[PDB]
Amino acid sequence: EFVFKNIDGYFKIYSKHTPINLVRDLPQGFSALEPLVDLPIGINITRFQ
Amino acid sequence: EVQLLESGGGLVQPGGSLRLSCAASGVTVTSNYMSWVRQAPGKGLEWVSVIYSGGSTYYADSVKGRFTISRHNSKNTLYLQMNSLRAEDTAVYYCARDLREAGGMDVWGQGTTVTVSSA
Amino acid sequence: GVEGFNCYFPLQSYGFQPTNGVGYQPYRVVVLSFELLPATVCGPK
Amino acid sequence: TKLNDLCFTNVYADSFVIRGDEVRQIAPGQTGKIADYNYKLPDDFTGC
Amino acid sequence: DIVMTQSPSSLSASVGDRVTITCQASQDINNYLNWYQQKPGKAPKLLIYDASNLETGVPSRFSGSGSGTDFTFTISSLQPEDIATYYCQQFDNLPWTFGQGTKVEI
Repeated sequence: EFVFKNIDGYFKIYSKHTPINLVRDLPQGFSALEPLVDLPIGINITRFQ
Repeated sequence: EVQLLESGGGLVQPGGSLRLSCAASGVTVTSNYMSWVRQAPGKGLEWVSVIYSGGSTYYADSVKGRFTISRHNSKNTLYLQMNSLRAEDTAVYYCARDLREAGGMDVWGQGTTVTVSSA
Repeated sequence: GVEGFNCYFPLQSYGFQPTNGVGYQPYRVVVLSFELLPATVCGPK
Repeated sequence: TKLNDLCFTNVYADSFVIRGDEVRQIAPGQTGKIADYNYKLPDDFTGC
Repeated sequence: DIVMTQSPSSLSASVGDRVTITCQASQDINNYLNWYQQKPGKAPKLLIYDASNLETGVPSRFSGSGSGTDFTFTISSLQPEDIATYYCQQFDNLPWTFGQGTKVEI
């Protein structure tokens, strides 16, 4: 899981790495996305490739 | 083609305004070194002022605030208006295209004297 | 590509020679220039 | 004096080598040659 | 600041005598002194730059040398055209003050 967003100027990426045993589209359950990186970029980003 | 001609000079009184000027052709005063220098009678040469590339003005000790320098690329000219002069300022002045440190003042012109006598 | 009038060697060399005095010794300089944009630098004390 | 308890945003580390007599030429009002071609130093140079 | 205390200012000699010019400096000049020919009343003309290289046009009767505190200028074949004032200049320490120069007249 990756979260691509800018909050309060800081470009914050929260990621989550896990092994799975997948059976369908998305499982029914719960799992949080703990923070990994909070880069103080502080610019406006609108497009990505 | 390339030429540095001199204009100005006379018998201005101390504290009296005068205009010396060096008109260049073939170079660019704004983005290259150029300098003005005096030579006192009976004394060796004395450095006066330089214009550099990048809007940085440097003067000598005695002409820090007494001369006013302004440059134009329309005719490639440098002007120094001198006010609040002193009697000692009588000397032969030159404008030179100094090229850093490879032999100082390799090229010479004529140079114009300035007499600041009260007569 | 030739030397002469109005055509001098483009580069000049710093005068570092053994005969040079104390004041002409090579000084290496590192400059920390501070700019403001995200302030991750503070004081230890 | 306040460097020990002051907040800074970002730094640029700029390294070079000059002559010994050129170190004292680094001063607002002093003359020199570094300020125009090798390193640009404003008269309000915010740095050390 | 570098200032030169050159002892000779005006020396007189007969025709054909050697010309030896010594210019001492307060601090060390690093291969960075010049020798000119200025002539009576005329504008200075640069002959020796960077203390070791000769310029195209300078007569072979002129020689300049020095790397450090000591600097020497030598003229072996004395001529009436050599009646002039030879200057030593240091383009080394800002500000680049000029020298006084020794005047040789024969």
